[PDB]
Amino acid sequence: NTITEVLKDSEEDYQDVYVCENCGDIAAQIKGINTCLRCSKLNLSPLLTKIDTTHVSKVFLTQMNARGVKVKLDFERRPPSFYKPLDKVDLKPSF
Amino acid sequence: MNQYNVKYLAKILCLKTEIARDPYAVINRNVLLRYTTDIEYNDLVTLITVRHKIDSMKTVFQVFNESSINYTPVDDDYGEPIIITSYLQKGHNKFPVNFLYIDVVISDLFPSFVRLDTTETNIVNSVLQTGDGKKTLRLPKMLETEIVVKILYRPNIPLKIVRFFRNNMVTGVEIADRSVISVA
Amino acid sequence: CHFFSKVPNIGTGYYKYFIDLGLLMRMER
Amino acid sequence: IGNHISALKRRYTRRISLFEIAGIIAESYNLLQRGRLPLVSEFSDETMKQNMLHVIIQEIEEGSCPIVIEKNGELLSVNDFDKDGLKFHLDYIIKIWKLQKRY
Amino acid sequence: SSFVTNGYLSVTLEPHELTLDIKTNIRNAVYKTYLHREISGKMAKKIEIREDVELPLGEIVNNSVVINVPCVITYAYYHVGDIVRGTLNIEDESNVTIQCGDLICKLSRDSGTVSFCFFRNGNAYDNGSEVTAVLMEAQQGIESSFVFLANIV
Ligand SMILES: [Zn+2]
Repeated sequence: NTITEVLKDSEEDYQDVYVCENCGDIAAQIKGINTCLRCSKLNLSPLLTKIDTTHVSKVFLTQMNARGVKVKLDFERRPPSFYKPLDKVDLKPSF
Repeated sequence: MNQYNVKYLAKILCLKTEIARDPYAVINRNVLLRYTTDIEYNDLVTLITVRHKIDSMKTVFQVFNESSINYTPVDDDYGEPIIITSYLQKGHNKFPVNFLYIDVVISDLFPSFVRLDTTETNIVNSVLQTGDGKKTLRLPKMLETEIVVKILYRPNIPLKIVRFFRNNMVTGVEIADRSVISVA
Repeated sequence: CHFFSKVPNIGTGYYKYFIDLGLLMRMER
Repeated sequence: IGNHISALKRRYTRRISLFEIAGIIAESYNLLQRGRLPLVSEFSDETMKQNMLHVIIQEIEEGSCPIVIEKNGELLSVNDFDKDGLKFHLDYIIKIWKLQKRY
Repeated sequence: SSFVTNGYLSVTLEPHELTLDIKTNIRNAVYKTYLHREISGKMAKKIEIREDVELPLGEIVNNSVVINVPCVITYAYYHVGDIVRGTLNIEDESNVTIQCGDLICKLSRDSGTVSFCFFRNGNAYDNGSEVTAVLMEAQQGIESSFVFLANIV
């Protein structure tokens, strides 16, 4: 946790940023509505998801896009989990 | 084949005899203390007789060059010819000249190894599971063409895992395992 | 993990943490 | 023979080290600092005059710590670990915290 | 034109909301993030919180908690060809729309004219008049409402 907090951007500089799960572009906000211009122009309705990353990461990815490399991110949707009682274990030796 | 490398091959054809007698025996230099060998050299066919000291049972191996093979079984034959090849090839009875430049079996670098039985294999497979569903870890790999695999061969027992008893400077001996991967 | 600002799978980060709200929801004002 | 090995490994899962208890305390402390409700017995206005680390330790000891940890494909609460190991690590932690003027 | 399903909705809570008012905060968040919003071409017109099943464990992510709330969802949607009726609304010379209970119909430019507002699609329609339309093409919804390119019936 310590190294994670050291390498991140300051908590006071957070803001809401949305990414398109289809093409990886950062979604624009027009008239208060989040929209992917590229995918909208192609008549698609992809999912937009919030991310919490550094500014330098966004710059690096955008430059890679400028060089022609497309970077697409997926997200984890693990099914819900439930806690169950467990039987007791001692672990001491027999003396 | 020449008059020297046959003497080196005779020692490998004592570990193979031991494995023929018992497929789960531990293989290393010390096995040689239980056998004697007789060699009759010839440029066309070499004859190697392996004899078990306590039982006095004989096994006869016929050794040919790759180019000219003229094999006919004799009394107490191993049942298959031994072939010396120019380059490494698949087959438990084919040995390249590269393996026979030196007396391989008695070198300090020769391993100590064994084949696992069904119970030990089940235990190993159980230990590798991560406990999260059916995910599992994987052992390090070794090629099917190593001399260890050639020595541990049986027609009706596939070989998937090999256990090694490593020399260890602080604990004496350490146990490790490898998985065998095929060669095309 | 560093590139995307995630917690590395090292030390305290080797495990995953959840919160069980069962006891909180069984309390009544 | 596989079931016996599985049972042995499930028992092995219950031992506790510094990393796990430190992570549990860190999560609980972050949540409490940012404003969750403490789950101690006899909760009252006198509870807010205590030290937060005292509250966290009390929650752990009386079995009302809300944090759950996933270790070897299982979900464990702090009280599912071996009791003696938890006492061992908590004693050490409390000593060094007292040296730091935290506890 | 609708169906009913059982499923989980994912929501995010802050630590200061893990108090005695936990159920109220969960309900408010669920309604705020799913009540009248069109997602994947469908809307959820009614959401029921089970209140009779075990709540799953919440996942801690940085400084927040993620919770899967079980619910019964009444999904509603529309397709091409449906006939609807709604109040006309003119804001400028280019933007003319029809507002319905939960649907917005957009009229193409090459359909009528705006003068004064009033609309002339072969008949005189006063700003705020009720008109019938038929959906033709789909788009992305805005401010919790369906959007469809439609022509006046
Ligand atoms: Zn897109």
